[PDB]
Amino acid sequence: ARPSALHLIFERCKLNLVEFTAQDVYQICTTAYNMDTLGMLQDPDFMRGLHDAFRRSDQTVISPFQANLIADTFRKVGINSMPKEVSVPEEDAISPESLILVLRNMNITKQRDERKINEVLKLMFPILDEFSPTQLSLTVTELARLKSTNADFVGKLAKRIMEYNDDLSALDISSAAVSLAYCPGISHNILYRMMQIVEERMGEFQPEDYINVLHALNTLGPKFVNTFRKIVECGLQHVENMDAVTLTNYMVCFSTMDYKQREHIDIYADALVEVATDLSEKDLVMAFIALQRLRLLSDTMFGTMASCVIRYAAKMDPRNIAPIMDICSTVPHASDHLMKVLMDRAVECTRILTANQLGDILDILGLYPPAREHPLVQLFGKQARLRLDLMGPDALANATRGLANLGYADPEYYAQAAETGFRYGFKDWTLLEPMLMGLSITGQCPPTMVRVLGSHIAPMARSMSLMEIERANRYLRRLGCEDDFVYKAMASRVLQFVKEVTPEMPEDLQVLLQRG
Amino acid sequence: PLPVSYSPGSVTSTAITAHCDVLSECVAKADELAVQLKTQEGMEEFVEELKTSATNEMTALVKQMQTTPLLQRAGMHELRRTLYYTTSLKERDWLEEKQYTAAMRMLTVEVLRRDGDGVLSADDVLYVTTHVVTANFYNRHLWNRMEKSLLKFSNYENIDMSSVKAFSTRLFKTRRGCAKETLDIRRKVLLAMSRRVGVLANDFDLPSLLGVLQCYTVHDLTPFHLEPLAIRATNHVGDFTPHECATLAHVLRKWRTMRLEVCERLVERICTSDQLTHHMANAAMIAIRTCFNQVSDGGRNAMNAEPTRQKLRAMGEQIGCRLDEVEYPALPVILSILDVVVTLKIYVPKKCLQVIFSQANDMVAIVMEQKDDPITAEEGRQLQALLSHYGNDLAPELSQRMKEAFREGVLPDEAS
Amino acid sequence: VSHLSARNIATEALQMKKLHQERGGNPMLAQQARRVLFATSIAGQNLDARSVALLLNTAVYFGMESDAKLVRECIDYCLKNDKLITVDVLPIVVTACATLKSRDAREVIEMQAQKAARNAKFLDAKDVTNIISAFSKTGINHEKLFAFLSRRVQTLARVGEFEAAHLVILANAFSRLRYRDKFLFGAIARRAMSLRERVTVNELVPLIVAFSKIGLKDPKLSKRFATKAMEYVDQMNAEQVASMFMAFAYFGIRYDQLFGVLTNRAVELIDEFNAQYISTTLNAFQRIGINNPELFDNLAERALAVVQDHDARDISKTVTALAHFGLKDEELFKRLASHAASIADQFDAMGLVNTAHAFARTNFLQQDMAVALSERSVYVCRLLDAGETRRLLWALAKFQVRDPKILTPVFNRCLALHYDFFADPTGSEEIEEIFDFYGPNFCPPLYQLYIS
Amino acid sequence: SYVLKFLRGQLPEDLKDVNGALGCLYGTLPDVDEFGQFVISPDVVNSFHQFGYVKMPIPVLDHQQIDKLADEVNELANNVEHHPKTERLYATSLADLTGGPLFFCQGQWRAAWGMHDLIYLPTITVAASQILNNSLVRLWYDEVFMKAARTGPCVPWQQNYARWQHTKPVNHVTVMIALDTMNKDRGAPCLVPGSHRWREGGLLPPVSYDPTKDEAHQLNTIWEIINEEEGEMLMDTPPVTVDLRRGEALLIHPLTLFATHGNRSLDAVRCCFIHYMGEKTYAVQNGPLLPHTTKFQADAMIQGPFYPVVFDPA
RNA sequence: UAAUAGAAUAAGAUAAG
RNA sequence: UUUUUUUAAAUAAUUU
Repeated sequence: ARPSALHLIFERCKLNLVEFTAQDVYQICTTAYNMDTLGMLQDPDFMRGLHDAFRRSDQTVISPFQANLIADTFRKVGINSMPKEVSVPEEDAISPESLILVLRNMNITKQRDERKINEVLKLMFPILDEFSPTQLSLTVTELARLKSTNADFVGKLAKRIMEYNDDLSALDISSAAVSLAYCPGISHNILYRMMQIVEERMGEFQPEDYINVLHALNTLGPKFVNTFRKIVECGLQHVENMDAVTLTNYMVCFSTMDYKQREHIDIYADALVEVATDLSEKDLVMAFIALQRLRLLSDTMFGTMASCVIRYAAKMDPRNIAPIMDICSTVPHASDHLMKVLMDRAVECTRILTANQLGDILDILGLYPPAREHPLVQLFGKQARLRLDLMGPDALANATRGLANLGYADPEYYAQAAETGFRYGFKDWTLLEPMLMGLSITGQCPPTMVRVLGSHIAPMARSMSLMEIERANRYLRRLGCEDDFVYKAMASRVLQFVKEVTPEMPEDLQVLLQRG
Repeated sequence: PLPVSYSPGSVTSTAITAHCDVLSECVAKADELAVQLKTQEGMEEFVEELKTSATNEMTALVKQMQTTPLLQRAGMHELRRTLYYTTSLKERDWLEEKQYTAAMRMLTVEVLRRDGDGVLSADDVLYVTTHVVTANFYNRHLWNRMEKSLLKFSNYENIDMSSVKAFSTRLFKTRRGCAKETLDIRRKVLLAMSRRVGVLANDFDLPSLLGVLQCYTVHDLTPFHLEPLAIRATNHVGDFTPHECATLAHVLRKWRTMRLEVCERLVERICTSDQLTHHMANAAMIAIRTCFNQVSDGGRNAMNAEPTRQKLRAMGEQIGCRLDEVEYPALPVILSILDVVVTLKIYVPKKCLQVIFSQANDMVAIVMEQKDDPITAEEGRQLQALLSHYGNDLAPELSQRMKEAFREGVLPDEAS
Repeated sequence: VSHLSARNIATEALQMKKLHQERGGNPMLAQQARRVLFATSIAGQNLDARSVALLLNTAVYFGMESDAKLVRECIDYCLKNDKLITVDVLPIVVTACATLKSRDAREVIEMQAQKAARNAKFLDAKDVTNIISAFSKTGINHEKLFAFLSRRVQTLARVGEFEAAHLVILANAFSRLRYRDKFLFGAIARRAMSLRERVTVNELVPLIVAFSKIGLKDPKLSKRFATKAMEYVDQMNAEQVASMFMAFAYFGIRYDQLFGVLTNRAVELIDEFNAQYISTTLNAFQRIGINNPELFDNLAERALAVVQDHDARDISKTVTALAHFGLKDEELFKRLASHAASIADQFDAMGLVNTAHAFARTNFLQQDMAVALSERSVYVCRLLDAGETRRLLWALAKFQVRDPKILTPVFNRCLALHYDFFADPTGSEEIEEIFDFYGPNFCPPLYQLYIS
Repeated sequence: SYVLKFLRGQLPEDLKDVNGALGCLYGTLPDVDEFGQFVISPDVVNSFHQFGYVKMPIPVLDHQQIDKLADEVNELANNVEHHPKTERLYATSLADLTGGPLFFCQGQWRAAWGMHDLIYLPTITVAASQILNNSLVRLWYDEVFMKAARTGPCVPWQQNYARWQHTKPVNHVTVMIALDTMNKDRGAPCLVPGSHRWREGGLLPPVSYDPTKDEAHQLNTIWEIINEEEGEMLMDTPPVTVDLRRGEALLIHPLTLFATHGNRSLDAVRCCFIHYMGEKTYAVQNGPLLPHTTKFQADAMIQGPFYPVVFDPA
């Protein structure tokens, strides 16, 4: 209920009869977000008028995040709003602060523009000597976030920052290190000198400094393993009381650098699994992958981590179903309960999985015994038949192999998969084989299809080994290939190893030697 | 009688003729003063008074075009010259933005109205397109109509030579900084009259033949219809100035017409010059390299191939001996000339090499010292390798300078 | 659908587009996709370049013009962030911007053309065909880019790195651009040779059509195509037989031993021919010039049954072909004239004049058709050639049309092109007919130009 | 013909050829036995027949649909990147390529989505059928008005049928929809109650329009076309301004005196007029009723692709 | 007063100069 | 099946 004064104020706001500045709009939006007694967000005709006032106002007076917050509170109510792009300063307006403000607005409001970034860099080149030590780090961070390709300017900024080592603090050093590590084209000399700087002041580091340094080392790669060494020893005296996410980053770094000292890896993993219950979904997934890649998943290890991942398995992200399915395989441990809920979750989100994720899930579930007696095989067969148009050669191979291994019988899907794979030729035998496995289930195909399949097979027979020769011969005889060239090529390949028709030679091989 | 409304593009004379004559005389006096200079302040005073007179005349014309139905009653040649003057006075900075837009909007409206009737001849479409796109005035319907009408090649079959040359020159001069969206339609102007140029191949003069060829090649166009146009030039070398021979070499190289027999004449004509420059030397080196790669060691004349390589090498020596007179503006010219010399095993006297390596030293020193002002790291590595190959005794300063440039890291990378 | 992120919206829109264009044009999917895309915005969310390109392409594919909000947002993204459009998503953006004809679309197309020209040496088998097809959609004249792409295609084809689908896409894209390169097409034909059995009937006919359209004037490969297709006639569909007729009418060389088999196969499938196939076969026989009444009778009898299926293009081509051969079918001509009068506004610039001239050449006058096409003629005068204007004027005079509102546009057009109007010898007779009806009173300046 | 593979999903050049309505705003039209939900109360019809106009009780469009429809208007007056299918309009204020403080567009239902959908909206079409004695409803044409901020002019007193003299019977209705909140200071309608039964259902003489003058005189020109008795009923019931919300619609009789106020707010104001006619509507002359349209002859029943049937109570 | 990121994927006829 | 690729090029002419 709006009394007369409130009703008239609301009407004046609705009719665009009040000249609102950016500050007043920000105050009104903050009041609406804080207290909902007046129901400001429940009046579309009032919020639309406030948005109309927002568009026709001078937004440069407020900070970039204030405009972003106004845009966010307009989006939440249902209004499509975007803060105006700031213009590049001109003539006397070029100052370091004004040029940093353009990058900050581009960051916060998500209005990235390569042309204005280049213009700002060209304007900032001559006056780079007026920057304070903090503004240089702010510029490095802003350019790192915007994914700029001007690595030369970032290298200049890094050199100027590193000239001021004494002034900078540990947090600034870590932020500069990670921002430099994120930029792709930085010369390795600057990275080496920055890592040398990071190597000293090692004990001054805080947990956030450790996280930033670990992120930088993960991005850089194995070439900086020595620096990572100085991390691990420095972390050896604080491992017993350390944050879970820091330990996850440690394990990821151990996996990336291919660390050789196993004692430290075991110590860090044993300390991690104590507090592994405090990890989020993404951190737990990354820790689970890292523990697998380091050959450290013992019975207690896998049991403890699976007990933690079952909690998130109920509402797992589609991007996380396939990894834990991969970790569940290749290990000799019982994971029936985990795989049941994972398969159920994959069933639930079958209509949003991409082609690659669906193919991956089918590939892992291909050889799983309890996956055959599930609705997932049929549902994924229909979904794959729908998504064959969006599948690349790798997705085609994965999905077809997974469906063939699961006993899924559908001649139309296999024929469509073969036709789709005929559009772009099979580079490898591993890509071509799933089509043969799928088509051999029914045992019949048009003569044109087997003729094209033989045309694809015959060149590939000059490198396949004896087991692959036997499998290819089995599939070719199942499909009913009458071409002589392919059998001649396969028999020629066989002769290389055997060189002769051994009496013990498998009866199937003698028929091949006759070149049927 | 039918109420036809077709007036010749190039009788039915309105006051627009008088206004355009006044503008023409004012522009003529201004250009005559411009020639006369070669009293700057008094000159600019007269230029200012003429500019004020022209601005008043154009304001009167715009007011008359707005208030009265003059465009409908006007002819068509007057419309063409009105468009010409409206676009030209803007480049001369004699008109403001508001008045220029107001004058051009009604010109486009009247042009579209006449297009709807169909009285737009095959020449007026080209004229309006060339004088609208080069001025970079955008109208969606006008641009789409002109672009769709430029695909009827049967209309553009009997265009006059003067019209072709004027349009080609207008498109060529303003190519340097033209907007990207204006590029494609520009090409559609050139290809519409490509056959008229091709049949007019034996009618152009030598200076304008190269102009047409450069206008077409600078718009990344090498139509087959202009194939005789190049051939005549190949058969008419020796009437070109030595500077023109470099651009002729580049054009012939881009037209797949560059063979061994023309290369000898072209390089000889280049060497007839009084003093070489970077352009002639670079073009000669590129031509020598191109003709060097066209010989097959196992073809029909495989036995004859090595003598041809020796002839190419000797005529490359002819140019290489005169490599100290020129002045290299940028490093890529040096890195191309030296690459050609090394690849073809061309012998170069030590004096020319010393001059060449001395020139680059000042440039790399500028890049290193100034550091404020684009020699990438790969170019510096190539220069170092070249200097090491020829010997470091030639330029002992450049070796230490370039080695310290690598150690410091001044030269950026190609990725950046 | 509210719970779906824009990255999922792009994927589902691509899925809908793929199902729509290939697996039948179901209007259910078209309207569902249009409704979904009409309420989407790239605002306040970080998106990949591929997602934005897919959204733009799927929006533009479904009839969404340049005034749309999503189209404007996608076009703006591409301009601001250009380097983010790698060679993987360049063809998507070019295909989306092909039909869009605006300033921003022109700028984007030019920038991507320059990008593809710079990176023509680094593409692989997929990228070259995708880029050349996307640029074949748009109308551009960057010869240098096409030459670079052709050099890359030849380099990749030397090592045998193209499938039949790649070959047909490349041939169609290069023939669409009218880029006549003898060596590029020779390499494509030799790649088809080397592929051998991997080129089926469905993938061989479009290759022959693309090779015929470019017009290389090479009799060495036309004979080879005829020999290779002579074994596949028994498998060919009616739509493939019509395309075969059209392609070997384009080639211009007479192969009786192939045309006989094609005629027998067309007679076998006479019940499956639509109006489009009949029109294509008749136009092909007109172009090649053979006069075969036996097939023509069956084609006319079939076309009499699918009159209501005839399009303006089909009506124009069928009537022109029947008029050229001097075939008299009063019932078919009456039905076609009534149908053309029904859909007179669908005629383009060439179709209207062709239909009018074909109807006027034969002694067949119908007021229903004549009034409709004469009234429609006003909107196409501005898009006609001098010879086409002469033909239209003669046909209009044969209809005895005197309305000034119709005659003024055509007389203006023929006055603006008077030199080419009076320089065509083959139409001279038509001229002395046109002025025999109208007389010197109508449009005096044209009469004075005719006298001189 | 053969629609190229990348052109299979496109739409006709002009949206007149689109038989039916696209699903963009409200999805698809309901089934034949599902059109009874949008019926209006008989008191609304009685109020329309008594006052000469009526405001429908419920807003016809959701706020998101109004936002999209206003975006269509904003893109129909670009003046920089001119609208595609601009040639598919009967008239435009930007034909001079300059525009002004008032933007008016006609026949926009053939140019943009949503506007083509708005014609087939059941909520207004069922009410128009009820107003037209339960007959077939045919679109007459569309109109879009957009008045700029602080300078938008006002349209003086006028009668709609005074512009439709080439149609023989009075069998028309106007539906005006506010795409923005309106008031006496920004484009509100000003109608004269009971003005459709003054001159025995006749047409008042046209008013004198002198631009570049204050709004008060423009709205005070009423006292020059009325007679003494009409002066008396104007004294008894003065003109009344109707305040409209972001989606509220208003039915207006063709013979009702009607004007629109000026715009004195800080933002532009938009509105959409849609004219509907019944089945038994004829022409009076030989020729087209609208620019570049199908031409009729004598008393020919008005039908064709340019006047689609949007509702049929059978 | 307000800042955290994951995916790598190919459809194919315009009555020409 | 063996054709060919790698410049910063800027000199036309006009009353439109």
